Amino acid sequence: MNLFTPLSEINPTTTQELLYAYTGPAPVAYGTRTRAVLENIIRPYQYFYKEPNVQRALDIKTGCKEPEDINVEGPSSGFHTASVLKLADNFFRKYRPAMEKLKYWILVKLPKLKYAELSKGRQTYSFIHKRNLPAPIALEETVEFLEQNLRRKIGPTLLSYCQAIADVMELDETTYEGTYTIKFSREELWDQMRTLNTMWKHLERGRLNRRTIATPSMLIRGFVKIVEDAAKEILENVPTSGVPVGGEEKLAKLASKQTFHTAVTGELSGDQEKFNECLDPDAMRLMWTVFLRKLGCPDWIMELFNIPFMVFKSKLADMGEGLVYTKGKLTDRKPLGEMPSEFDDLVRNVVGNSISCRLGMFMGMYNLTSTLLALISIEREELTGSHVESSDDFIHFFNCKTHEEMFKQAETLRLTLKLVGINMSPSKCILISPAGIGEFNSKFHHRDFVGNVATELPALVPNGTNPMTDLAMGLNVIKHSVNTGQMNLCTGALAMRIFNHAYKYAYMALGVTRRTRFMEENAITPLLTNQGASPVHSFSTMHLDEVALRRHLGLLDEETLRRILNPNNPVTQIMEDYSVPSCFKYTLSR
Amino acid sequence: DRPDHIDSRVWELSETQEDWITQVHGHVRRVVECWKYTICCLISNMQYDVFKWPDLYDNERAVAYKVLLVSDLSDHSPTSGIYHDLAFNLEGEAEESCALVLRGSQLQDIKGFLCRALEWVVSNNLTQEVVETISGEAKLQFSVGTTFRTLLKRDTDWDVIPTPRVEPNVPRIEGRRWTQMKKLPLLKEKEGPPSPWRALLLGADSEYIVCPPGTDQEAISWIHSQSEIECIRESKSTPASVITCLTSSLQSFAEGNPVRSRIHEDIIAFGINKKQEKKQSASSSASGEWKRAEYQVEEMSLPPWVEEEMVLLRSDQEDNWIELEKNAIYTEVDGVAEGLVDKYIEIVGRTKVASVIEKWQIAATRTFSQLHTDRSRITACPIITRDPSGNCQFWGMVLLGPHHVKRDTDNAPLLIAEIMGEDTEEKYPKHSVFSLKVEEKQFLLSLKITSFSRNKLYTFSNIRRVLIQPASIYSQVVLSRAAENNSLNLEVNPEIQLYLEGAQRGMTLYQWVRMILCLEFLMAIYNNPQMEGFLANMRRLHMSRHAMMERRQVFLPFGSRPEDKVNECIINNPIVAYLAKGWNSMPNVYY
Amino acid sequence: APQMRLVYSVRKPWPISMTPSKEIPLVFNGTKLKDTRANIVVPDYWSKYGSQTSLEVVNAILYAEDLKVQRFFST
RNA sequence: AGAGAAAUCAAGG
RNA sequence: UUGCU
Repeated sequence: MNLFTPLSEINPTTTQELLYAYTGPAPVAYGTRTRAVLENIIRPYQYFYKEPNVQRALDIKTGCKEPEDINVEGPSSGFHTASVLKLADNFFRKYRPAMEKLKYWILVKLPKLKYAELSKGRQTYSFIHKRNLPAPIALEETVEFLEQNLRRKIGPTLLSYCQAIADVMELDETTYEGTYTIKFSREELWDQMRTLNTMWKHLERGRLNRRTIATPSMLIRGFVKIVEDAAKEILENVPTSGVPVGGEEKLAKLASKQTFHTAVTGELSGDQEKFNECLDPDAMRLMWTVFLRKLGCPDWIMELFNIPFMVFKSKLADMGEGLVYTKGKLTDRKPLGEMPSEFDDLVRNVVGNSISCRLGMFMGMYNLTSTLLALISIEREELTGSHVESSDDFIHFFNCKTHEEMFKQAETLRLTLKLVGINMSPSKCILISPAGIGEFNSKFHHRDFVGNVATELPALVPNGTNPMTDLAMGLNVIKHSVNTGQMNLCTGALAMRIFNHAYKYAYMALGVTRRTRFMEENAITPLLTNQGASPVHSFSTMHLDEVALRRHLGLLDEETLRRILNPNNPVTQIMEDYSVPSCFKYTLSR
Repeated sequence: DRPDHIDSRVWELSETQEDWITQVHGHVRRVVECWKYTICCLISNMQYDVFKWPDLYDNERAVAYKVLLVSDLSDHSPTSGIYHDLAFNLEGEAEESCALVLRGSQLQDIKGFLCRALEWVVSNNLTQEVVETISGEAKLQFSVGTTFRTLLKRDTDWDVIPTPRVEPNVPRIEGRRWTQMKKLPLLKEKEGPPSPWRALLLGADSEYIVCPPGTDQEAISWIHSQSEIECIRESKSTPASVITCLTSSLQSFAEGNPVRSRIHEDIIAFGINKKQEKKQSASSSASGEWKRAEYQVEEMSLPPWVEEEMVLLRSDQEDNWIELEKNAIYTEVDGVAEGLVDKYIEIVGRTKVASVIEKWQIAATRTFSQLHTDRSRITACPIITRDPSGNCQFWGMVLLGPHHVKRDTDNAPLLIAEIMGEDTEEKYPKHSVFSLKVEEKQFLLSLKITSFSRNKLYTFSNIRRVLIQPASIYSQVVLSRAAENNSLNLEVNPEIQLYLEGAQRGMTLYQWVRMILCLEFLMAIYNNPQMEGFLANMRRLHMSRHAMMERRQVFLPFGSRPEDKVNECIINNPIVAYLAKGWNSMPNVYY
Repeated sequence: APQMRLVYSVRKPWPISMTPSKEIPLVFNGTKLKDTRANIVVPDYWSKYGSQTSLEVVNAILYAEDLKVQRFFST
């Protein structure tokens, strides 16, 4: 580690990107997730009281507690209902113009949202086939389920889809009718909405232990999109959120104005422990109600926003395929209630292969809304500093007159987050008394230098579609890293060398291959990069197509250019591609 | 009063055109009307006529128009055949039909004016009011029935719309004082047997045999036909009988057959039917009661070979071993970028670690290429590189056993043969060492029985990406010197001050970059949950140290022990232990 | 992931899929080109022994892309 | 055997 | 069948 701590011409902040082992393979989770899922579920009941009392906490419906119940010395799941009303009220007067765009979004964009965007979600557990399917197929069967039971066509608007969800649960009995003709009652359909599909969070770096993420049912996914999109509208207009923009300019402005005269500054960098193991859905369901009520939204808007959180209060988390039990050298997987374990307090909450729990959250359900619950707690008279936060990651800049004033504000910041159910991680929060050093969302700050370090290295290999698309896609990825500061003048140039040399190898343009042997035998000179010719792109020409640029420099003559650009050739016939149609835009056989 | 974006001349023009006061919300409706007239003025700014106060008539096309503001452009329908209409959103955008009638001049003028009009409505909190004037009421578009309402309220103490009756107030809570980190924490050093080498390949000990130029088959045939193999050190993990597996694959590959049939020794080498044998053995000797599984990870100490691996990996070579095609140069910025990379390649190219990276690059690529199908036979994957003169360099061979992987994270049995320089029993306890004779030259051949997943092979198939991190550090040193000296010098070789063996001594930049790459390579090939957890929690301690150097003060919350988050990740990883000892060697207090 | 399969896919005997045609010979210089599905060589063969289009069509395809080239080289 | 790390692979038929 | 420094 002493090799990563220079003392001359370079500071340790510059070498923070040397503390990343992203070159090697990412960790992967193995086997059952039941222990991890149950550990996630049992934490908020352990943290609800100062002394661990899971049995009493399991009877709590709304996780509202008195101020004396909040654990100052440890994690404290649950919220204070009086604080949430006041803190959300404080968040309304401040950033009032910011929340005016939310009202415009509700009155204009919200009725115009299409439910077809639900097809771009992650893997969805089917309530029909009782197995995981991708989103677009899951949406298609869910919509047909709604149409047949409700005897009407569903409008393209997302509101119409959500209205159908509310209407179908009013039916006594529901059927699919394909062949399969499977049949649900109201309680069975209700259990499908409550069910959360837990799964391992694969390819996650920076952690010793594997966590789990949960996905919601496609029936409730329509309601979840509305509140998340509304939360995204607020976060893009409030300066205390680092989620929007994407270029991470929020920390840049704070770095520039950090210069203060004759003032005790301060920079607090830290994370939140058990961020998804302590938040209560009723906490941010009350926060949303306060926002809409004071904004003047109608009653049906209030009911629409509260439903997704009300379902989450009744969530049925799927434990998985069981806890591992060992007699000798053999292993067996058993459900929670079969034999005693460390999770015996939750046996009474087992409902089939799922388990019911009213407190706590999961990582991949409400990210943007959880950020809002953190931002409203910052809005107090005592907290006069600048705060930036993105989920369980925050930075706060103190600007006080005395050191004791900063410490009072630092503790007030810690306690005000505990009023909404958010606990600072004591071992992960560092306060630098002279402000000018801090980290936030893999952005290391030192005075005016804000170092952007990528959490994952861009893939320096061709995508795998065709040489023209792969070259354009690969260089665009390098261009993004340079633009965001994750790469610099030399690293970006080295990135092409690694990419170009790997791009040539994948298409048999390197060494002696069958493709290469043909060209030097039939006197076919390499004229394109995928053919083995010298790379024509440069550091300042990342955005230029190879075919067009080679024509300008004379690399591609007129004769070859006409052949490769023939629209009737038999070979072929950012997110999008600036690639001209040529004979090298072929499709690999399946 | 009149809004700023609304001109005074327009304000009094419409003052008497309609009974603004004798309406519902007359003030907002008046401003909306002034928007429409202002749009007409921007349309006819230089043809278009005016009837406002059909309301505008083009003379070039002899068409009458009537500007109407609509909340949603997609909700446009022909209002009337008497007069054509242009519909504009409150944000300033126009319908696709609007762009045809107008052009860039008028369209750009109308937008921006509607933007500041949208700013005015946001500022005065009238967003609902303009929409109720631009269009009709939105009525009720969502309702919750009685039965669904009852279900939603089973697990909460509030109604669908929460109305708690508590008085909004923020209570005062007694907190805990923040303490100052006066000294940097020390990391726990684990005790136990030294960690063995547990990477896929050998690393610094890797060597190669020079072969006459040719193809892979010719190189294998050259080695197989005139080599002598005899065991000098046998390990229980890798029985010496698996040498027949390698020689059979050497003979098959030399004859043009990378895939050969199973032999008897393949069962031990690749663990065929090991799943059933261990399951049968476990069930036969199973007695007692079922208990919750408790897995233990054995703690191991820092091995002595890590330091000597760093020294060997930094050693000089003869060839460059990093031959990446030079990119094009068109601008002055481009030329500087290529010069920095060219100089960086010279610094780290002629190093042992660069050659080892190439060996890992080739070995992972060849092994990965044979794991795209299901094969019940054994495939031989030679690790052969070629020097500029063309001579084949035989680093070793990887044998891929029967594989039927369904997921990319499943392990595939491998038998890896490598040429090595110096044998160390405690560094390679699971390796079997064989003495190899090739034309009066002694070589040492290692055999290990390993399983290694497809995903991990893919990541190491582009291990050349490890050069990125040391290049970034080297680039920022040169650019920092260029900025302070106001002139760029590609040949600058400054001295870097570091804490070495507990003492502060300067060291050359070129040498510092070389063994940054050596350390980064070791971290890459030993990356695991211990490595990921260690580095992630080490960054704040590294940040804390840098704060202490420049006299800044570090403060912590009540129950703050940042070293605990790092100590829990130090179990048995050698480089993690090596990185931990480097931190403890550094001073923990700054004055 | 398509990126984990490109190296294997390209090296298959017939990696590319092409519409059936007669202007591409089955064998050119001892290398079998077709059998639809063809081998990776075929794009290289077309760049030298293919049928040429009109020069006007070439400029039409490389018009939007050509503009961004002179824009870079004029500033 | 081994890979590995909180539980899996060492086919499944 | 087999050739990235």
